[PDB]
Amino acid sequence: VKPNYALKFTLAGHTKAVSSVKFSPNGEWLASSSADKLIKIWGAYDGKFEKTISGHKLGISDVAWSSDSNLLVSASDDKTLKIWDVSSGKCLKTLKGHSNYVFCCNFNPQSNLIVSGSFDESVRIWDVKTGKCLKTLPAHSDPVSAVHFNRDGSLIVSSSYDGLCRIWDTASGQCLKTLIDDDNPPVSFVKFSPNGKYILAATLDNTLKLWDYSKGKCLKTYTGHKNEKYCIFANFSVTGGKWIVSGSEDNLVYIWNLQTKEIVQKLQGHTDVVISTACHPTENIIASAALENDKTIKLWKSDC
Amino acid sequence: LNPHGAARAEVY
Repeated sequence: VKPNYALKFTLAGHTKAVSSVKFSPNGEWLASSSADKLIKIWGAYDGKFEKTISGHKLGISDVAWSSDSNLLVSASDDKTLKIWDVSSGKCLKTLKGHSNYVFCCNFNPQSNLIVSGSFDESVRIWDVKTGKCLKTLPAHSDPVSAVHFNRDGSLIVSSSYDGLCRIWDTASGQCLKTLIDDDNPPVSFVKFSPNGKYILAATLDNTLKLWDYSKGKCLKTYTGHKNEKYCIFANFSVTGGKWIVSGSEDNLVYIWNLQTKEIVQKLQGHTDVVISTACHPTENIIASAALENDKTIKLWKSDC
Repeated sequence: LNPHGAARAEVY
C-alpha cells in the first residue's frame, strides 16, 4: 500500500524563507513562521490566507500551537519567544531569558508549559500563565535543534548539533537519558512518537532513526534523502497509512513506510530546501515549507 | 545577524 499525495494548494505571501509550518490541533488552521519576522495563518482545507501576526524584531525559526488551538508560541533570532492569542493576533507574553537565537519550541499537552531550545545551548521551561521561566536546563554543548514533550508531558526530548538526544524529567529537570549511536553526527531534529514509546531523530548524515526510548536502542533507519546541513522537521503520519514524513535538501518531501523503511513517495514542486513538513491531525494533508529561493508553503492531499 | 533572516535558514 502507498499514499497518493498530490499538490492541492500553494501558499504564497512570505517574503523570506519559511522556517516552520504546524497544523492547529483542531485541524482548522496552519501556522507558518518565517525569516521575514512574521507568522501567517492559513485555512488548513482551502489554503486561504487568514491573517499576519507580527511583533518579533528579527526572523523566526519555529512556531507551535497550544492544545486548544487558541495560542501560538514562536521562537526568534531576537532572543525571545512570544505567546500569541491567535484570534486577535495579539502578543500576550514575551518570554525573555535566552542569550542567543531561540531555535525551537513546543507546548506540553496540558499547555500550561512551553519548552524552548536555543543557540545558547540551554533548554528552558516556561510557565504559560505567568510567562516566568521555571527551569533553565544546561542541556547541551552546542545549539539545541529540537525540543518536544511526550504524551503526558512528563518528559522532554531535546537534540543538539553536539550529537546528543537527551530526555529530561519535566518536573525535576533531571537528565534521565542520553541517546547516541556509535558515532556523533549532529542531531538536527527529534520528537516522540504519538504513543510516547519511540523517538524519531534526524542526523546530518542523511539519516532518520526510530529509537525505542525505554530500551534505548535504534530500531529502524530511513535513508535515501539529502540532509547534511539544515534542521529539517520530520513527522509520524498516522491519519491513513503509517508513514514517516520529512523534508530534504534536494527540494523534495520524502515519505517512507514506517515498518518497511522503503521510500513510498517523493513530492516534487518546491524549488529550494524543504525545511519543514507537518501532518494534519485528522485528515491526510501534509504541509511543506521551503527556504529563501522558494518562499512557498504547499498543501498536499492523499486518499490514504 | 543571520544573512537569511533566521537561524534555521542557515547552515551551522
